Amino acid sequence: SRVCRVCGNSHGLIRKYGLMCCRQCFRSNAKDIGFIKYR
Amino acid sequence: DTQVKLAVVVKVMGRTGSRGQVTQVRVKFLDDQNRLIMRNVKGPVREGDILTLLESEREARRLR
Amino acid sequence: GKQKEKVNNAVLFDQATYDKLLTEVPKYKQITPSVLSERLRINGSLARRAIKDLMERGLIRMVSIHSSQQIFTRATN
Amino acid sequence: PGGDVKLFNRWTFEDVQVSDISLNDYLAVTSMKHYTFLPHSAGRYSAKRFRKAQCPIIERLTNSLMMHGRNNGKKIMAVRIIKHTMEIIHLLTDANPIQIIVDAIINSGPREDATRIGSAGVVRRQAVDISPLRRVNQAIYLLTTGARESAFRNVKTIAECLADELINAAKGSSNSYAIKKKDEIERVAKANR
Amino acid sequence: VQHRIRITLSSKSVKNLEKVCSDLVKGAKEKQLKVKGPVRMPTKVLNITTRKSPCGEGTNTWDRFEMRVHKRVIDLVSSPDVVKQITSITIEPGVEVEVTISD
Amino acid sequence: AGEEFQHILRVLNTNVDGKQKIMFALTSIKGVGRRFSNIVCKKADIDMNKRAGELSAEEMDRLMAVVHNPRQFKVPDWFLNRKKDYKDGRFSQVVSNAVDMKLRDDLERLKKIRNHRGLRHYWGVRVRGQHTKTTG
Amino acid sequence: PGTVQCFGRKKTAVAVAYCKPGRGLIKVNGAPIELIRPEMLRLKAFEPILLAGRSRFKDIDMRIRVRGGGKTSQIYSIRQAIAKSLVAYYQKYVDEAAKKEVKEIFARYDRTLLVADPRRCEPKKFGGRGARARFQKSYR
Amino acid sequence: TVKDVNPHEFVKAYSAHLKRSGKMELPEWVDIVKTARFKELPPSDADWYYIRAASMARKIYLRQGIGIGGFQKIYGGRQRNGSRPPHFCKSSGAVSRNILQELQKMGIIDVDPKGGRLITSQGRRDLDQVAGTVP
RNA sequence: GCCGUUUAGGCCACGGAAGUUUGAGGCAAUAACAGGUCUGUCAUGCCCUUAGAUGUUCUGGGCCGCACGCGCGCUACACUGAUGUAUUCAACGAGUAUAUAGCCUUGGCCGACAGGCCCGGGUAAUCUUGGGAAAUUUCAUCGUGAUGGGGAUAGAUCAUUGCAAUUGUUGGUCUUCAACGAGGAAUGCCUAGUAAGCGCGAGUCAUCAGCUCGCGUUGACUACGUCCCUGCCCUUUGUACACACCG
Ligand SMILES: [Mg+2]
Ligand SMILES: [Mg+2]
Ligand SMILES: [Mg+2]
Ligand SMILES: [Mg+2]
Ligand SMILES: [Mg+2]
Ligand SMILES: [Mg+2]
Ligand SMILES: [Mg+2]
Ligand SMILES: [Mg+2]
Ligand SMILES: [Mg+2]
Ligand SMILES: [Mg+2]
Ligand SMILES: [Mg+2]
Ligand SMILES: [Mg+2]
Ligand SMILES: [Mg+2]
Ligand SMILES: [Zn+2]
Repeated sequence: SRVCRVCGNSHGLIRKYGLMCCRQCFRSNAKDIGFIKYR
Repeated sequence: DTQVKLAVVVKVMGRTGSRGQVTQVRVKFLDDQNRLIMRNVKGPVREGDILTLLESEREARRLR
Repeated sequence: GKQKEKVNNAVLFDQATYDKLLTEVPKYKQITPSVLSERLRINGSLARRAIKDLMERGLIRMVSIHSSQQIFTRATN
Repeated sequence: PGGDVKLFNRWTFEDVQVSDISLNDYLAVTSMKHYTFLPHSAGRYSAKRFRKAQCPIIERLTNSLMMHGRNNGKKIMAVRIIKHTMEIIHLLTDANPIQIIVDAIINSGPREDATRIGSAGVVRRQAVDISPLRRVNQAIYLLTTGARESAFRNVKTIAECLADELINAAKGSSNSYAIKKKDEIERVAKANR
Repeated sequence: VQHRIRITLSSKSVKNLEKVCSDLVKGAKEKQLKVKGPVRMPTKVLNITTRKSPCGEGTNTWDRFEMRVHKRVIDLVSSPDVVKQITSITIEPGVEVEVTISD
Repeated sequence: AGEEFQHILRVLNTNVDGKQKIMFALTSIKGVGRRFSNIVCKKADIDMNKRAGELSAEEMDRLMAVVHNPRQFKVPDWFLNRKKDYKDGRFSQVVSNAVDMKLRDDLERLKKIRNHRGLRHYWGVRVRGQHTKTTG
Repeated sequence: PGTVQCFGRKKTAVAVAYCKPGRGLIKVNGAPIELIRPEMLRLKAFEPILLAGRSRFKDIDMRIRVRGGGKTSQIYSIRQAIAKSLVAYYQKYVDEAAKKEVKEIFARYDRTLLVADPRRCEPKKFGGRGARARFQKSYR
Repeated sequence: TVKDVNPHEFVKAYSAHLKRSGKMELPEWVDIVKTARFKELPPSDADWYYIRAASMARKIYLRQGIGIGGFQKIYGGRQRNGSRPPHFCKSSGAVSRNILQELQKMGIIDVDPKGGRLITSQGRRDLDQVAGTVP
């Protein structure tokens, strides 16, 4: 009973820091949120 | 009866052997500081090192 | 070396190591250790590790204690 | 060489003489640069070639005691074994325990070996000389392994397995793992000359 | 009359935040206020590692996203209007100001 | 010196090796572990730096009392191994050959039960939910 | 005015050796230096002292507070803290050319009683559970 | 005083002191307990209870504000779980709490404001007096 | 400083924190593969079904089943050790109104462990936590014995999570004490804070970490090379190959 706020997927979900994104929709929106891939 | 004879590596020639595991060197006999013959050393060896040699007649050839 | 299996066989506490033998077993190289005695004599430990104290209270030798239970032995003087 | 500095603060480095001038260059014992209180130094050896020839030799012995996984890196334990070991050596020999080890390094290092070289276009093992630094490296290796194997599943302690090993090796008796492994290497190498 | 007013600054941007930080300091230094700052706080670094693939195939390869967060503090011995009289300069994009009245 | 020294002790039909140390010779009984062996020695008040073939006949008597009768020497309820039994309801500390029985007696129940854990033992396959593809 | 606060570093062990012009005290977090608790790696802490001398310390006292690292790294740390703190005191309070003798005692023995190791824990990278080690590879 | 003396040999002295310093009470669960979840056997030594006291009478001497949920950590250790990897394990608090109770009744330590357990004015004396009585 | 068309550059040496681009990572060309992903995406053509549904929803079961073969691993086969004392040194991260204390949880008390009851601190360099980590270091006990190594298997009971624990969620207590004596043919990773050892944090998460991603702690042996095996780049050469030598 926890899905992605973007797509509604039940798997690979990231609750860390309260994003509630799946591991794929996050990667799609990662830079927009402001997670810079410094390394 | 061979007598263990000492020599000194004057210089280093190459790294022979299939895997390169053999440094070829020129040795300087201490009893007679005139005999410069090729020998084949295993292990890290620079000039100024002293090789113990059981025999001496066994002489390495060029690019042996 | 059944030398914890031998700790109560009456030979031991009668004399076996009260100079019955262990005059000698240091004298192989004159102060051979508590553990060389422990295996240069085929008998091993803990009949010995009790007597490592016993000969010490008897004032025949001087001894050490440390980490691995390394312990030492001396003959005379 | 000058300096009254001693290992564990008990054993003098002067009055140790290394006979074979062949590897007198790589026994880091004799010169006053090599004297150290403890065989434990975090020196950046292995950084360059031949640099580990400068490591004090009692440390090189110590470094090799830490093998087979359950001993890797446990250097305080390894050095503590060394202290007990030299207690035992002077206990059994009443000579300079430093002399014993360096004589045990010098007697148990193979002077020859067989390597697969190819002359004329066909390869096979052929007889070769051994450089002094690998000889020291090999002399250490044989002693430590032999002491290791005997102590395993033995009531005897490692410190004293090491001690018997070094005493027998410095004498040169055919009683040490190092001695028998040395002579089988020479005999093979002699045959394939 | 003379209180303990603390201004707290957070942002995702090193350069941008020290623009505001120094301006506030030089803002009040021109008023000769008791300005005790900036106390520089350990940078927080939010982190996410995610598998690069959408299908779990190929050499498993990981990308470490992260976010730096910088924490700055200024002390002013001043009034609730002197603090606001100063802190009215153009706050640069995104920088967080949360002035509160300390103890 | 153990002038009468015994090499075996036969306690509770188990042939206890007398040249072991007490607490580590008593564990040879089926039902006495190292923990419970220790506490028996404490309550019987017997020196541990002793080899069991050196130990006296009276001392064995006290040891056997407290193991057959643990609840009367204030042994707390939680050292025992038949806690809250199903037949009588009592709290007992089973010993050498009664262990061999009650195990099947438990098994015999569940086999008559038609329990899953009974038919699991009956088939011989693993009983506790461990996977059973390529192990065991 | 004799007061110097000189540090030494190893991996994470940082030691700060505050000094005053006293008689002989050397205390690590208040505890005597003669008691630090690798008793095999005790000569390493004592190493600066047997290098220079108890005499060189006859007018100074040492309080060497430590934090971080491990056990071995700290002993290599206190070594520099003691060794460096002496020359900084000598540089500032005794003579500049009476410390040139002291330095060459420390430097001819070991070069790392004045200058730290830059060596640090290389980061872990994925595809394996070490800095260099990689997960075991299987083909069939 | 306390820091000039070996933190080991000294506690032997203080373990011989709480024997013969009169006496106190002592649990009727003392000789069974393993002192931790992860231990294999109860403490070997008979007079371990005072050694645990003596070892833990220096804790408050050399610190301040230690509760029972922290005293458990101080004596915990590694735990081997057989098949599964070993971890850290926190020891038991019944032993730790009671040692405090006894030394509380005896005037070496007291309960502490701001939370914890704090050393007494006069208990500091004996931990420094017996400290002087060590080689 | 020697070497070199004395060019570009090479080896070394004092100095220096540092002389493999100082270390390690991020990014990373053209052309492709019928590589994987329609089961991440109300991204998606075509086809199938569309109320007696391949839609949704609920109950229960299964994905976990066990003759067997395989891969990554954990724990070991002990004395360089097991246990029981005493002693004590990190770093990276983490705390969604979490409801009437609530996620991280200090301190008090009850309790043998497990776990409770109580007063609270912290939306955090402020409280948890300066994260009192383990290996280690000491001191004893064991004594070459499938032993007190090892901890599979199983019996009895207790407590916690949750709406629910059965095909044991897990954590306790007692008891049970298996294989394993360093592993054949084969084969992996690895060149200095590295390998190896040790533990910690985070993801998942109500509960479960033998996993993965990070962190620190102790800390080496060996090599400073070659093209021999496996492959890669460039040139020359031969081809009856072009889905290209698996031709
Ligand atoms: Mg042994
Ligand atoms: Mg382990
Ligand atoms: Mg680079
Ligand atoms: Mg897709
Ligand atoms: Mg599955
Ligand atoms: Mg994998
Ligand atoms: Mg065990
Ligand atoms: Mg231990
Ligand atoms: Mg976890
Ligand atoms: Mg290369
Ligand atoms: Mg042709
Ligand atoms: Mg064609
Ligand atoms: Mg063909
Ligand atoms: Zn999504």
